[PDB]
This record gives sequence, C-alpha cells and structure tokens, in this order.
Amino acid sequence: EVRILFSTAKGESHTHKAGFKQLFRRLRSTYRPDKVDKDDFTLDTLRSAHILVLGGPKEKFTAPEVDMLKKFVKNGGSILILMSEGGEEKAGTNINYFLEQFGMSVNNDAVVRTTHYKYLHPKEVLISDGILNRAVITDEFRVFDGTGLEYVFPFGATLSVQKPAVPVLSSGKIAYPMNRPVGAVWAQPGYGRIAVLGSCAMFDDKWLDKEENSKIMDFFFKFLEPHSKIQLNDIDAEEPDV
Repeated sequence: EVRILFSTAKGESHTHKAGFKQLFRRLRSTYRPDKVDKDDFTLDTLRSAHILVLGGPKEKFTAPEVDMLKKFVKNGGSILILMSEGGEEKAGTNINYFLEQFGMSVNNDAVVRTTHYKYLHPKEVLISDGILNRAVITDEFRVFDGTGLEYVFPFGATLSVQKPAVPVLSSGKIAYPMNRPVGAVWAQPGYGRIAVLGSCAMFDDKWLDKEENSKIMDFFFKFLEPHSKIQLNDIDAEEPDV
C-alpha cells in the first residue's frame, strides 16, 4: 500500500543493513519498506515508490540525480533526508544544492548539551521544549510553548530554514546552539513533500525506542505518506518559536 525505499546508493551510514534495522522493522507494521541501491537509483525505480529515505548520504549527487529527486516530488513522491553532525562538509555530500531550492539547508555544526545528564555523551541531547509545530504532537554542577514531547537528538546538526519550508523541531533551550531548527518540512498541495532531520542517530537501534523518538518517527512518515491527513498548524508555521 505505502512503499518506502531506503537508499544505499550514496554510501548511506544508516540503512536496513546497518543503522536502521529496528526502524525498518517497525515500519513493516503499517508500511512496506524496501531498499534501493546504486544501480537502481533511477526515476523508474522511484516512481513506483511513495517515500524515499536518505539515511545519511556520504557521497555527492550528480545534477541529473538532483533533477530526478525534484521530478519524484513533483509527481507526488515524498523524501525524508536525515543528516548528521558536521553537516554535508564532514559527510562529503552536496545535498544542500537540492535542499536550498526548497528553502532548507543542513549546517556544518554539532549540537551539544549545555546542562548535565549522567548517561548522555555531550552530543546526545535531550530536548524537552523543541516542538515548533504542534501538529507534531497531535544544585548539581551544570544542573502551546513547544513542550509536550521529549526526545533525544544524538550527534546531529542544525538546519537553516526559510519559506517556502517550515521548521518543525528545534534544538530547544539546553543545547548549543539553542532554539535552532533541527527538523523541517516542505509541502505543496497537489505535490510531494520533503522532510529533513539533522540526525540519523535519533532513529537508530539504540535511540528509536528511547523517550518519545518513535512518536517523532511516527509523525514524519504519517506526514510524508500518500494523501496524508497531517496538516501543519498554521500559526506555528507562520510564526515558529525558533
């Protein structure tokens, strides 16, 4: 019914093989996930699918590959792009050339905690007030208002977001840099949709089950699925607290 392709075509760090195993498994409950490899990375393969996932690409896209992605969305397909700390510079890709055409860009930075949590490494950030659009929901040393859901954002980068895109998740107040977009989307009635997340690790085998990460996961695939019922809150979209 809903077909999801997990790409391995650009050396993705997170795939069915390694990184997104539990994610792949949990998507079978409601969707039909598959892989797409380098030889199969074409418009014909994509046209039969509904959601394309790029789980941390580590190689450059050619100009025809970028046109292909644009065509896919234009014909109603959805794209979920997940990046990581260091952005595209460290990863060795050029996906921002696609993303900036839709008002989005992955930054070359790394989100870290500014407060103490015992069991987290500094780049594993607990975010309790980072919900920018409510449609997502609907002393010791160093120890709608955007709350309502808590998640862990491990080893991620921030995003630069402008119209026509809309930011939906932020780094929250106890991270550096604070209150910067960490998740964003693009949509147009009659066409496909794009979602960008600055972290692959937040959906990996360790973190998908922690806090409410899988609820964030639930939101994004419901948002990206064909004829989605998800509508962004318009107040939050026009005036996001970020």
